Amino acid sequence: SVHIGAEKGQIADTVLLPGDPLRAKFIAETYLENVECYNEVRGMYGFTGTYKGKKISVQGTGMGVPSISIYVNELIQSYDVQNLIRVGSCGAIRKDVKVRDVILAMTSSTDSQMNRVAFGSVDFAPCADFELLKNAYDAAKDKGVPVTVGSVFTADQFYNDDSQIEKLAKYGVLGVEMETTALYTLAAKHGRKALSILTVSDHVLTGEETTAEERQTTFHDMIDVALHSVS
Amino acid sequence: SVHIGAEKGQIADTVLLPGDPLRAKFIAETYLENVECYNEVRGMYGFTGTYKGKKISVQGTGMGVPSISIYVNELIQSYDVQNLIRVGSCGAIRKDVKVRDVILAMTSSTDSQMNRVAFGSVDFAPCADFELLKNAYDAAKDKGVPVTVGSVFTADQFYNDDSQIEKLAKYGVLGVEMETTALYTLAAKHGRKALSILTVSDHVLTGEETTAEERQTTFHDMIDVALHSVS
Amino acid sequence: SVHIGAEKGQIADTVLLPGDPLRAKFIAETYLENVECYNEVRGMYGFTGTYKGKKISVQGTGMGVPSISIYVNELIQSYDVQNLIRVGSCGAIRKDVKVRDVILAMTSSTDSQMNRVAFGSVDFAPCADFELLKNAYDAAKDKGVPVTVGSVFTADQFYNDDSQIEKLAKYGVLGVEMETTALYTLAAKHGRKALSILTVSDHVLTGEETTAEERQTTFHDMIDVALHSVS
Amino acid sequence: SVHIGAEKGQIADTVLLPGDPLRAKFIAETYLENVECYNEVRGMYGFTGTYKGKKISVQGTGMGVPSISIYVNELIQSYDVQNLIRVGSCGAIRKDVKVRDVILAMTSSTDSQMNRVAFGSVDFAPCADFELLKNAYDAAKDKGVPVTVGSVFTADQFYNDDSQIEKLAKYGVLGVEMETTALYTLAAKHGRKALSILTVSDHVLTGEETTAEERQTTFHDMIDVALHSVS
Amino acid sequence: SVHIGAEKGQIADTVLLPGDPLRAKFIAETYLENVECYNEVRGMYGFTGTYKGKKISVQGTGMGVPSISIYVNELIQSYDVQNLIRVGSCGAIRKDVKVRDVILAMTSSTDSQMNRVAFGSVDFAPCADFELLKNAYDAAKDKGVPVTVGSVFTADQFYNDDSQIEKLAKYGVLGVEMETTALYTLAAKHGRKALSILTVSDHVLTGEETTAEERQTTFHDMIDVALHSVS
Amino acid sequence: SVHIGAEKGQIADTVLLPGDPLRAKFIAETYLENVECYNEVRGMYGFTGTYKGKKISVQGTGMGVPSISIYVNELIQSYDVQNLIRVGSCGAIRKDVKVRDVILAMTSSTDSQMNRVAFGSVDFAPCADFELLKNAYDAAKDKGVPVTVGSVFTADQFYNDDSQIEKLAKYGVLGVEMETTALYTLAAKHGRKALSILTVSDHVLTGEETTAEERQTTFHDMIDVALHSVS
Ligand SMILES: Nc1ncnc2[nH]cnc12
Ligand SMILES: Nc1ncnc2[nH]cnc12
Ligand SMILES: Nc1ncnc2[nH]cnc12
Ligand SMILES: Nc1ncnc2[nH]cnc12
Ligand SMILES: Nc1ncnc2[nH]cnc12
Ligand SMILES: Nc1ncnc2[nH]cnc12
Repeated sequence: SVHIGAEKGQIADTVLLPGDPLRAKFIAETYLENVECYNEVRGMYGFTGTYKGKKISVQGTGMGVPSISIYVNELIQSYDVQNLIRVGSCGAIRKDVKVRDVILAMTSSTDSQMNRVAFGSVDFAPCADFELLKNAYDAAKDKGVPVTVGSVFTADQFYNDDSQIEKLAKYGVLGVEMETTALYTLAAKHGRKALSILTVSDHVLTGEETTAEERQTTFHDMIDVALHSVS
Repeated sequence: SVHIGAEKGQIADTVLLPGDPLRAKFIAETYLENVECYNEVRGMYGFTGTYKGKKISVQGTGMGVPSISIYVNELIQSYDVQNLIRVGSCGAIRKDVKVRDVILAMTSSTDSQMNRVAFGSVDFAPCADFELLKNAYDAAKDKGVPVTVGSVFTADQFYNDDSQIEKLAKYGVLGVEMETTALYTLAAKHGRKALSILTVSDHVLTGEETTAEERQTTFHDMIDVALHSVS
Repeated sequence: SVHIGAEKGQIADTVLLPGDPLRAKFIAETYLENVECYNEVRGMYGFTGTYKGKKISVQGTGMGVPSISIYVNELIQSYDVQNLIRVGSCGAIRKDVKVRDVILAMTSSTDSQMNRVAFGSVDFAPCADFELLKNAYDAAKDKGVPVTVGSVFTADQFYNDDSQIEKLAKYGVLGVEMETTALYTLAAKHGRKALSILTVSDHVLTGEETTAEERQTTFHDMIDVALHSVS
Repeated sequence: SVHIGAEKGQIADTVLLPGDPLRAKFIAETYLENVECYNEVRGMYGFTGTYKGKKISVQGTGMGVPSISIYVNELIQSYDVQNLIRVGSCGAIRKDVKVRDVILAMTSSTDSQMNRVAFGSVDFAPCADFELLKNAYDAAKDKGVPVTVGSVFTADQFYNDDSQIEKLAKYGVLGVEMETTALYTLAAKHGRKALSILTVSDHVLTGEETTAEERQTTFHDMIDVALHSVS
Repeated sequence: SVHIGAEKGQIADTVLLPGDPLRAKFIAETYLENVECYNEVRGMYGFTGTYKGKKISVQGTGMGVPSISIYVNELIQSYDVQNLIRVGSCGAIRKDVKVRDVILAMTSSTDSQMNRVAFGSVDFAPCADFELLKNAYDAAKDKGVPVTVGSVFTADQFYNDDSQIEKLAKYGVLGVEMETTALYTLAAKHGRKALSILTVSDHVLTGEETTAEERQTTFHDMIDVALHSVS
Repeated sequence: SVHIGAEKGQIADTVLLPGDPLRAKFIAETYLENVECYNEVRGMYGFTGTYKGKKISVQGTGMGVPSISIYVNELIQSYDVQNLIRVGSCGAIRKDVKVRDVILAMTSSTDSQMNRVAFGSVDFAPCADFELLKNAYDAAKDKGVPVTVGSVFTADQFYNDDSQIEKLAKYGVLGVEMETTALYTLAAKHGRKALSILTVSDHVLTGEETTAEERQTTFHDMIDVALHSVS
């Protein structure tokens, strides 16, 4: 693997995928034990540790379909990763997505061309692994963590003069981020299991920025849900 | 409503949507009491009855995005229908998909241009109402009905020399049908709840067909699950 | 054939194709003799009878490219049908299309993706069989039935928020319907002969709905023209 | 008119449109009396004369959609030309298309993006003026000139490694040329009457070429038919 | 070669490509010696002569991607031409392109479908031969001829209701013409060397037409630069 | 600037843009004096120092169009950066491309949809600032550093089953990377100067890899050339 400098067995079967390598660090150091950093290439830190005994990895993906695709492919093809769970944030684009909501994406729209490259005239609809999603949902409900299940939009252009998010909101899409289409497509293509869990970093359409206290409570809830999404 | 010859009231808040108006007839007569036909326009029959103190309607949609779009639109816009649940068949495209599996579609791919017409360069991924999906799942588990949750492909062309079934199957898609993309897109667009439940009518790739005994059994399973999808 | 429950030789070489299976019934019972219903699958009635001795069939197609494609393919591949003539209605989109005009389509624009699925970057222009069209034209002129020859638009979305009919009208397109692209494409692909004859059910752009007396006179004229379109 | 150096009046209401300005010269000198050259801009010659008390013009168009679009636009917009009739050659792509057949194009497919640029997700099918087509047909029958009526393909690329000639031929398309789509689109757009009449210059697939004797004969046939297309 | 009536060795290794065959004449007669016309087909004159001893050809291309593609392909495939240099004009679309500027195109945007025909979802960016461009630049600078190096837009529709030139200007595109994409694509595809040199015939966006004195001085400068662009 | 944690002033007018923030670190520490880190957000390090009385900055971009677009946008919009110069690696796709060649990109192709999203039916060709390209060329020649000038391909997918590398190579494209299209598009759009300088990290087709010795040598060459691109 060209972008991960790790050996056999150093990466667990289950990998959390924050976008930010500094969040991978924070997650590993805060939630796991027996932490080893297995990757330093390009500063895209990957870590491996244990949670209640179980080997878990946490790997930064960087931003956008192309960056996450690199890491997901190597993780899957060279380290045989079976469960891939994005933990990151999105801009909410609907009023009924609350700042405290943990979002589970069932599927993801995109303006990436990756699927049209593969399918031409077909619209490929990526799809979360249902078992992972059902576990994550039940984990939230059992504790009373508020959870919303729906779809997201995977954007190529964080800054997009030709954005269609008002239309997307109207069709029921919950928020915008920059990875999920890739995660879900590449995972299912190789018989692996994918899910994205998201918290709300802002409300793109109305203006309202969240507060530090909100984001950090929900981030905690997200990770806790994640740590229970594999049975 | 150009294609439904019914007056408001006559159609329930929850509508089952088989492709075949003769299946709509079957479902109503077999599962409901106090059954009335509210539509004969174009032979596309619809019926209303009760199932245990709940008014339910059953409406033939015809085959294909354009045909289902017509009925769904008019049900939504003219009759204020809130829950819309496709009950139909698909051609299975994966071996791991069994002839007894009731399929619950989370999303669907398509070669229909309906969404590119609306979104251009965006791949829009339609999305089941999770609430309906989860109830249908829990109902199937309660009875021990086997169930598979994943994605389907909505085809414009039952006979397609340029089909990409093999690529879709390699990407995890469970089966082929002709309605789901439109159902989920139109329902979400108007804040309504949609779910597709499908039985296996054949295995597309292996050619292997499914007996009558298996079909009727799974059909029964699908309807009974469907009648349990609204909370 | 999965959607037509008929045996060998039960379907004639020449088939009329109304969209509405109840119009197939009306046509068969009103214009033909020795009528047998050969199909009841999905309520999509097909009939076979004689007109001045000659075996003629009439088969409902349902609405939209996908539905008609199913029936045209089975009719052609399993029953060896040689002449396929759509008889239905359209919404007129030009002022000079009069309520009494029988429209013969030379070709058809579309927002269906079926041809882009097959041809990619090519715009496939479907084309009527000229011999059938010339016969239908001469039949109308010999009696003095008013006839207009031009093109139509084959729409996927009867309800389309992104319709381009004002632009299409300007380019000379006569009306909107939901079948012709399919009929013409599939027919010529298999060396068979296709034509669509259309009457005006309304004027989409200006508002004016026709009258029952108009539609029924012109419908009669359409069928009469059809019954003379095969030499 | 940037590319036609003529003053209003000088160009007839009916214009023949060969690709080759030297053919335009030939046609004028051979078939018309009182012949004047009205344009030398860019060597793209045009001529006006009379044929039996009717003023007719003959204008070279050059090769390809962009070139013909230039001349057609300026003829329509600057000189109020009402009838525009391409007389040219095509590469035959079906065996059933004979070296002696005069081809009358009802419509044309294309890999030109000219219509997608205007219509996006709509496949626009251009359409001959039926009145002209029918007169040309009746004129050919009167003389016993063999004639084929159907569709052609308008190519941007005479030499195309990515050609789809075989698929087009299987779909009934008669031959390849480089003008028709633009002629018919632009003429219909401005309420003008267009027709393309084509001779066979070669058989594209079988490689088999057409003698001079056959070419000149069919050419004669095409011009004589053309001079009979306006009522 | 179907469109060039020339024998072996009659065409030089270096060919200038004006759009206008009458400019090919003017160029050959004005700048070269020992001039022979090798082509008269379709009036698209090609000439061959000497400049300070060196064999140079000048060949009219006609207008648009399809026309120039024909000539470039034949020149390359049948006459083994190695250096192809377009000399023509463009409409300037940016204020800082002055009437006296000789434009050298590094690359070219287009609304032609030729590259999408070949590459589908890929945007192919055509590219000038750097050696030819560097020579042409140095030739201009050594004499003090003002030169601007950037990109152009290769248009299919000289008359385009759907033009995007305001957007293109904003992205830095210098001017509009109708050939360069073709020249550059076809050349590099066959390992040959391409460049387009352009003068400003007008300012498309602001209105200002140049003067005859301007155009003719700059045209001279263009040809002089061209005659030094091959080492 | 959501992703750069710097205050105005801190970032130079000229910025080098490696993909790897650890390369950004290397470049700064090795080539500049008085080095300060101005950004640690997301581990995407940036640095400013001086090289011979000139303030220069070095900013990691991450991998892929979406990631570089983020940093480039914020550098342009929030820090008024005028010169932006990618220094990175590519997979060579032509044998004539040597392991020692420093590549200067004139333009780039892409399978990113970023430009179709903005332009629809137009293929937008991005363009290096010639002034920067020419200085980089002249600097390389001065030292005798081998250099190749041509086009690259910007890929969304490092691992792409549907790659068209062979076709691109046949069309003259020099190598594959993941940034250039966005750099050149965004820089030109805001009147800024962009150039990409690339070293060969591998030969994509022949599989043949490049030693450390060769890599470090060419890397040195690239940086030294880069530091000479602003006049
Ligand atoms: N525009 C945007 N795109 C992607 N992720 C985001 N998070 C917040 N705003 C975003
Ligand atoms: N094999 C098949 N192909 C397409 N649509 C279908 N619906 C059911 N079976 C199908
Ligand atoms: N919008 C429409 N689409 C198709 N057929 C029609 N007939 C009348 N209106 C129509
Ligand atoms: N073979 C051919 N290919 C493309 N255009 C043509 N025009 C005439 N013959 C042709
Ligand atoms: N619109 C245009 N297209 C191409 N070349 C041109 N030269 C001047 N105006 C032009
Ligand atoms: N082989 C390759 N494919 C894609 N992007 C690359 N960047 C560097 N090498 C590459």
